[PDB]
Amino acid sequence: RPQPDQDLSGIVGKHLIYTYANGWQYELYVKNENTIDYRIHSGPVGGRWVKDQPVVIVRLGNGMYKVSWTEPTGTCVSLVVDLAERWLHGTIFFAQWVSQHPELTVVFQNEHLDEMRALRDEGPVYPQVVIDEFATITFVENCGIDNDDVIDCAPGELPDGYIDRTN
Amino acid sequence: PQPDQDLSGIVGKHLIYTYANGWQYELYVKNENTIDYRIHSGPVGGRWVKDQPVVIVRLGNGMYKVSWTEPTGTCVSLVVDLAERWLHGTIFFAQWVSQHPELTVVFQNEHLDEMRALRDEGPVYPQVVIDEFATITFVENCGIDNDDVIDCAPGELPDGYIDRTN
Repeated sequence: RPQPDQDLSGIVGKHLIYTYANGWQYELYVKNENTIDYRIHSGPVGGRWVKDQPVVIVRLGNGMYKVSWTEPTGTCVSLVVDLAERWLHGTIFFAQWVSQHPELTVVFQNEHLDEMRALRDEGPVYPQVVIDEFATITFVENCGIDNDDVIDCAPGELPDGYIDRTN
Repeated sequence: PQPDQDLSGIVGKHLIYTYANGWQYELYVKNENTIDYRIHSGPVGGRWVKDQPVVIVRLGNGMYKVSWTEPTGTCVSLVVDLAERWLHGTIFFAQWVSQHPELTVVFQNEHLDEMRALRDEGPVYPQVVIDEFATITFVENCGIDNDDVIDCAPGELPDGYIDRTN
């Protein structure tokens, strides 16, 4: 009864666009074994985007990966990504203050890390608000490792049909 | 093409598992959205919980995700593979739990207010994150809403209970 092989070559370099069952459109790029960039297009935190988010990735089975991390806002995330079947499951544990004021996290976070930690330390943190939703993966491409051009602007500054592309 | 969300393959399941760091945990899926659990070893060995609200989804054949938050502020997301007898755990705990794990070693149901006081006191940040694979050493079906599966402290169990295999 072996635990699955931990080769991550099937996930690193992957760039995906996905729509949660509640309509929220998210974007992910797996920069390397332990780093992602992401960009949020709609829902309460549409406009939020992040580079060089440290992440822990494990392989669950064929084309199936788990991606988990914590954010400077205090938010915790664990994703299950099925590339083969083109779906994803997201658990987002956000702090109470992020639930109350999602607008305050709508930034290029890399230019505002101190502000995020100030809002986090101010709270309130508890109780945490939990989102569990399935998403459809509408788009997948391979952009290779450590490519800083994949996610390099606010979602508002992209062409209008960028988020709507399919394969 | 998202997977069918029939949870009958996970509800009623009772499992004992050992993380790669040797920590022995025990889980009972009481119903679609509730677990009891009992921790036997590692920093919070002695801790046990009844009627933990939980969100469960089916990922594939014999593969389930179980996620919840605790009155301590701890967040948990498990991937359970019953077919291949392994489990992957992500545990996000507050700085104060990392510093004083002994303070969470209780029958939590009799100490909910104390846990929330310790949580609101902090410190909270940075969070400490555990990602570990576990081997599932034992599985049985105990059916739905069975309050007898996990009804005492791990210290009060028969000596061979956590060592059984199948």
